[PDB]
Amino acid sequence: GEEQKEIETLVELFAEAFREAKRQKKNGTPEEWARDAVEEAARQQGRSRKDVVEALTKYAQEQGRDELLKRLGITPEIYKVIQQIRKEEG
Amino acid sequence: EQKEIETLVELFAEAFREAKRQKKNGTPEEWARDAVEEAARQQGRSRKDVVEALTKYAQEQGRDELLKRLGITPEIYKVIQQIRKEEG
Repeated sequence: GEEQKEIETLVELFAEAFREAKRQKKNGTPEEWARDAVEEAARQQGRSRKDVVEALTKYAQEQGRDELLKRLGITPEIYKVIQQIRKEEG
Repeated sequence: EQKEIETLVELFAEAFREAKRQKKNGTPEEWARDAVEEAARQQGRSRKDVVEALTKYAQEQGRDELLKRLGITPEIYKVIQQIRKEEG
């Protein structure tokens, strides 16, 4: 519905800004990038920062946590270690 | 095939929780490596079979399902929820 569309737009703007913040500030932290991205997506759509994390939370619950993570380009550390062991063994 | 992978994931998951209890100040990498060797020892199998079964389970069932069993929340989602707490 229209609510799904509003969520998708905020999620996409946040994921675009997060990937861009990671690119521009490579030595930053995931928290730094997420905070920049929330600020950025909020000013684009003309929404609050609360509205941004609201949508990200709704997206995670309705689509899955891994779905949001795929759009951010994030592999959880535990899988990074599983792939490293996989490479070590193989 | 399905039963073989779900049982390996079970062993790895409880070995991970166990390692996290025995090494509470350890890192996630130390726990995962302990659990891979643990599950391999329990079933008399190789380390490569364990992480392959993990990767296959994660691909068919999703990434966050294995993490739910580990009791691990990705760092980025702890960040999001921290911001949501602040905006509240």
